[PDB]
Amino acid sequence: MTGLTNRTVVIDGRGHLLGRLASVVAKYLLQGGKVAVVRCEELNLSGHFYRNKIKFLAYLRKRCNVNPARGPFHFRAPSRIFYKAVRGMIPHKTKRGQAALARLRVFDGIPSPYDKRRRVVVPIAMRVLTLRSDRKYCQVGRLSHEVGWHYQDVIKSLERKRKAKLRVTLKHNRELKKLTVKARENIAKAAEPFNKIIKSYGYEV
Amino acid sequence: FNGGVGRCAQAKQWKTTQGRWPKKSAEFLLQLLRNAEANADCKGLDADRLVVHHIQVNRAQCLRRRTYRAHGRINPYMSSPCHVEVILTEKEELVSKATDDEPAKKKLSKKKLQRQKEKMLRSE
Amino acid sequence: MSHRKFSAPRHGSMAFYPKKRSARHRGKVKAFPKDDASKPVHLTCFIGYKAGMTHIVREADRPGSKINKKEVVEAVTVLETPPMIVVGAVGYIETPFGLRALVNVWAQHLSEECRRRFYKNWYKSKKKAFTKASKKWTDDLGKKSIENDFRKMLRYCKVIRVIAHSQIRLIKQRQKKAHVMEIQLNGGSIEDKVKWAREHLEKPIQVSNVFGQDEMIDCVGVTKGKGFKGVTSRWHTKKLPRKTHKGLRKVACIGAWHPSRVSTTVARAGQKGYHHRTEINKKIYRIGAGIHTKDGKVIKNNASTEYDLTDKSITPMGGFPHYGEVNNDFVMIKGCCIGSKKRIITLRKSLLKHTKRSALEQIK
RNA sequence: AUGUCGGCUCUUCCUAUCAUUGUGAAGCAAAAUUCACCAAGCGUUGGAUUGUUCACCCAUGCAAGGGAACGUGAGCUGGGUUUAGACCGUCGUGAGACAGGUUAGUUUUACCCUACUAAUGACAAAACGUUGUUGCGACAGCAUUCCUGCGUAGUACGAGAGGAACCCGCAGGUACGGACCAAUGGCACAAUACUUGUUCGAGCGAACAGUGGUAUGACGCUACGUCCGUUGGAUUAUGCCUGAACGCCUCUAAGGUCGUAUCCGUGCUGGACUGCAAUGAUAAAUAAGGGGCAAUUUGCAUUGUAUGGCUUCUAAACCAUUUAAAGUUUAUAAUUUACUUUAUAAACGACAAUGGAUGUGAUGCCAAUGUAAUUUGUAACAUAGUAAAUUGGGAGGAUCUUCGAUCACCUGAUGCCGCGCUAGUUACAUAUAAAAGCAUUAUUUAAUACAAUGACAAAGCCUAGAAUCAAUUGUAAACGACUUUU
RNA sequence: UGGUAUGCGUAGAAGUGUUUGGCGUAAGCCUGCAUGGAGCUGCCAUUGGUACAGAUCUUGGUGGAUAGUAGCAAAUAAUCG
RNA sequence: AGCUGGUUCCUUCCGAAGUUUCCCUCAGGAUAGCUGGUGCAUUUUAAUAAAUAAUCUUAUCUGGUAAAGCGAA
Repeated sequence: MTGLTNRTVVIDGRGHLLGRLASVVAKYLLQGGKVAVVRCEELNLSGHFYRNKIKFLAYLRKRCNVNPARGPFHFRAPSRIFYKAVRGMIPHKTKRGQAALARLRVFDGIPSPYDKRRRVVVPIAMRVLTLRSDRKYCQVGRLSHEVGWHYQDVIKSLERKRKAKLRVTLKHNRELKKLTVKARENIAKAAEPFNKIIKSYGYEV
Repeated sequence: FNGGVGRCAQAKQWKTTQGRWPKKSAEFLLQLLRNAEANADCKGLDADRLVVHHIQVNRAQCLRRRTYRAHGRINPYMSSPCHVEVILTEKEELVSKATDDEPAKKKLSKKKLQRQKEKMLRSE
Repeated sequence: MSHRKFSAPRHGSMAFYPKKRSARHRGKVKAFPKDDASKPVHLTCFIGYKAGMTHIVREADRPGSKINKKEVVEAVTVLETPPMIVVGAVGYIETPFGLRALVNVWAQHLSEECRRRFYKNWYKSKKKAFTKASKKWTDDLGKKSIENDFRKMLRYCKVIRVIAHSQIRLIKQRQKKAHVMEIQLNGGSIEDKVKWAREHLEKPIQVSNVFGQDEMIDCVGVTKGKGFKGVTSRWHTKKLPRKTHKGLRKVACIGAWHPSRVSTTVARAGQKGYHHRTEINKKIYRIGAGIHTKDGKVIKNNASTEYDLTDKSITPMGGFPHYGEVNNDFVMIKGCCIGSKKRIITLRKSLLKHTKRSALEQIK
């Protein structure tokens, strides 16, 4: 909320490339922009489904033999995979970096109060713009389930439930928006306090 | 002086796992408490309101023995005497006290207080 | 670099380590046979107590085994399963972090051994748990609390479990500490699961409803705890030959100068026993009726086969050793169950449909 | 001063895969074996001799693959090598040598640190205390193995000789792992008996022979005893569709299907020490007060906000997607639960535009008709036109979230404080403002506004726990602890 | 140590503890404050047993290990009182 | 004891060599070379060049490597 600019930027993880998004977000956290990233299952990473699957499998091979519980956390969730990507790009070994990680929140499948919130696009992160035509790409949530993410099934139901609440709110919003524009338009010409400011603005709104 | 003191359930009152009952030490502290109480009666200090406010135990000069050990080694076996110190006090009523505030004169400062009060409406 | 030269089998499977002493005697299921819509609205599990082990004889059938028409004599376990009282209902929502209980709703009257659990000092305790929650039932009811809570559970909660409570007083174990478990209702329709639970408040559910003779059950216990023990007993490492300077029962070799590293995988002295373990595919010999008494004083024919005729009961002469009056509803299980004398073991429905024809045999 | 070699013991990995899985080759007919692949998940042994790795043999099993940390001497052994005794061959005048044979020859220290194995656990953090109960599952480890008999079988296949012990299906065992003590077996209660020697006057019953011996031998432990060890997806190898490059054709270029003892989950095991959820009681008892709702409300205080009203701010909010001709829409005609589906006409034709704001329920910085480190107060006109309050009932919502015994919506009823009124144009009056300062930024503010926190004495509501220690159980254990208890 | 400041001094010397203040790139210096009790220093020349962190240094003292970890366990070993 | 270990305050300025030779020399010296210090004599290379030192270029010599040769020794 209260920020240098907005302390909460809800970012749509849909059609963002994973490292492109992670790097721009890392900058924003260091700048104090405190961002929340939602729908990390809709997050994409370039390189075929299969190519990603094998890349991600290579780390679980990495295992601290003596006590593997000291050893590398192979974070299943797409939200936590996003989180690992950002965390590596930040100096997380410093106390400054701890502050910056705390500024970051990462959710798969947009919950709580974030759904009546607008998911902002970061256009550098956009896969469709940056990625070349006819290049096969992976979706992170597909990759996640292969490496053992339990909750692929779970989020898909929770997302559908959310989409449905998000549908009814949209429908009423569009109905309301019609009736707001007519209520300006009909009073506008009928004296002049709307003719004065709109046409002295006269730009293109 | 935690180790290798094993463990006693009865120190969970004091929130710490490791307790011991070190009987000889507790007896000498007892004697010196009774000395101080005896001294307290002489001064005519109120018995009920005695609280211990200081104990300080510091190390006294070692007495030296030496035990004789395998492979013609001699290595010291030493006793630890103590300097024990105790102070008893009467329970005092809540002492407050007060300090100043050497503040403002100036150019925006005279105009701070005086304008903000005088010709300014103070909403409830 | 000398090899092992003779490739050997690694003493002790890594999949039960790191062997630390069990927190909760009330075995926590790791797993339940889902809720496959259509089917009963019955509790997956019961809490039973070890009464011990009896020994038994039956004729063994399996097509084409040569154990055919010949009798086989089999080790046995005898579990005291006295009718569990349903005292509550919890409903859980799947969130992307995990299953979160929203709501626990409670039976008006919680009966002393159900309260005993909540207290480690009973004689100094005023017994005031759950006075104010039972006072929900005085006021308005579901229009301020009870049915509003239950409704919330209907609305979302994808999995509903029932808080069920052991009648320990029926067992002459001096415990009195009846044990709390949450047991998943497999029941078709979420709405029906809560409703059967509301009804089941302060009501007993007998062993017979959930389970059947020659059903596949998993028995889940904490194991026998038996001290700080030696490396040789624990990991089943070969006892170093007697020529050994200063202590024959070790593991010789942790390993190797490089890496400068004790591996976990090396047999060490640390806890052998006190471990939660689930072993699966234990068949029911008998579900035994404790029954009792019209004017003619029964406990008659609990150890009875159609072939024995000789009355009495499953109780061995001189009541089961450490345990042992054993007056009750029983599940007689095919012979070696996880858990010591006097221990809590939870008896469970088999996760999956065993086509493994040794069970589905209806054995007599 | 970095503890030789082997063998004992114990570890994990690697393949360049012998076996096992799934597969492609074969001058593979069957059987069988050979070659090559994904694959180290799972096996790779018991002995004779040698100090021996190596080697050489014997026996079984479908199969007895090869390597890395010169692994491994406060682990052993000290056998070979490699000391001081010793013998012999050779050589040497001799002493003495021999990397030539032979024989006897002290293996020292962990209680530190770490790691690890097990064992206790505090504080604070507080996306809302305490304590108890109940749970989740992050994350880490991960395991079942192989054969044989029956069966496919005297069949397929073969000219014959033979010949799939071949998946469905069935039973058993092996190797590994984990349990469990009922039976059976093992141990000794120094239990009971017997027995010897001695002692108690004899006797009974014992004592002493450091558990006297012997037979039996329970609560209990434990074997050689017995019981138990899940199931899918992803997809490799690979076989394939459709189909161009190359009119054609083709498993591949695009798109698409099945597919491993693999991998990863299910499962199995530790349980994020405090990562988090749910719920209960929530004290102390009255001569007392204590806590609680305190989100509160008051003097007053602390702290953040905006910092010169405010020179701010926003948990409504541009979809639902394959996606680079991919595409955002409107309307007419149909269609739908779905900006879904169909035909016609257009349209922002990844332009410039657009990306801040349509502030998209049209915010703000407005209200304020003097907009402010005062608040403006008070008059008219006509147009557009505003609303303040309370209670009941019926249904609905909650994914780490600032109060799930909470907050809505709708519908009906009750009355009447008229409390506010705003914008436009226009009247009347005025404090701030004249902050001295001509250099006004400099040490750079706060009346006020909003949000949180506080608590001195006092005030306005509600309610009357347990934990731990002692003592106690044995299901537990070195000690804490665990589990039971009054 | 020769000379000197008609040096300082029991009205507190030297010594020493010291978030006193300051000087010098530094070697190091002065001062304050507290403690102290009997003697002492600056400058110019003059002589050296002349400045320490070490030398498996020497000698004395003291820690962590560890108020307790090794242990204080062979010959049973007491015990009523 | 040619060996090992250690050698006691600071700052400023300049600042090496592991090479030569001989040596029972080769874990070391002497010796030459490199190093500093002390200075001295003169500055047209000095105090208010028609004298050089040493690097290009030029002019004037040398050489048997690269390449080439083997139908040249």
